[PDB]
Amino acid sequence: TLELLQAQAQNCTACRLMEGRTRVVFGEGNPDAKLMIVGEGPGEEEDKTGRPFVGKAGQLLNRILEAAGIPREEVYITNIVKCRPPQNRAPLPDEAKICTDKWLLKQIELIAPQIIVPLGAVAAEFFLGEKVSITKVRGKWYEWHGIKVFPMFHPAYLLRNPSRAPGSPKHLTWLDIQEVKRALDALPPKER
Ligand SMILES: O=c1cc[nH]c(=O)[nH]1
Ligand SMILES: O=c1cc[nH]c(=O)[nH]1
Ligand code: SF4
Repeated sequence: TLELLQAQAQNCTACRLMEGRTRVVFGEGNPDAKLMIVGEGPGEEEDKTGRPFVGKAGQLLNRILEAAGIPREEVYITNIVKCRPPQNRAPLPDEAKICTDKWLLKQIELIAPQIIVPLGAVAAEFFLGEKVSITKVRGKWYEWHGIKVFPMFHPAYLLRNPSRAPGSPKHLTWLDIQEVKRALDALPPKER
């Protein structure tokens, strides 16, 4: 079950990221979510609480979801890696592979989402099967194992580049989340 998997993950020592962590950040939300959001890795506040997207970038994500009319409790949120990399660096290829093989793939199998929104280039690369430019792939529909994939900018990028001008990261993200909401509402019932 997802709950057993979550419990087991708390004791994971599969990669070097276990060395500097405080708490494993497995993921949270609706276990039967139609929409799954996947970020890069935990930040400082996530590492302290064991919860994903609760720091500054997470608060922005909450604003984005609320504005789109998507209740956070109804979606499932996690990341490519479950442990905070040193000084918020991106996870290395071996860390991402080990963590996704051990946890993420099983989470996706159990939750069975119909739409996956990878936030940032690292998460986007995992689902698109190759290294990609987040600015070029964001806001477009792809597919991974029969699941719809819609890459979007990482909220941290929006905080680092907070311009309100037309075509800015924030503006494009608003357009993107509205598209996610539209697609979510048009989804057929899950195959059970
Ligand atoms: O949960 C989180 C928090 C910050 N950054 C991420 O990629 N994920
Ligand atoms: O980028 C965005 C989109 C929606 N709402 C926000 O606060 N920021
Ligand atoms: S990042 Fe993933 S694989 Fe590495 S120790 Fe944490 S839970 Fe295990």
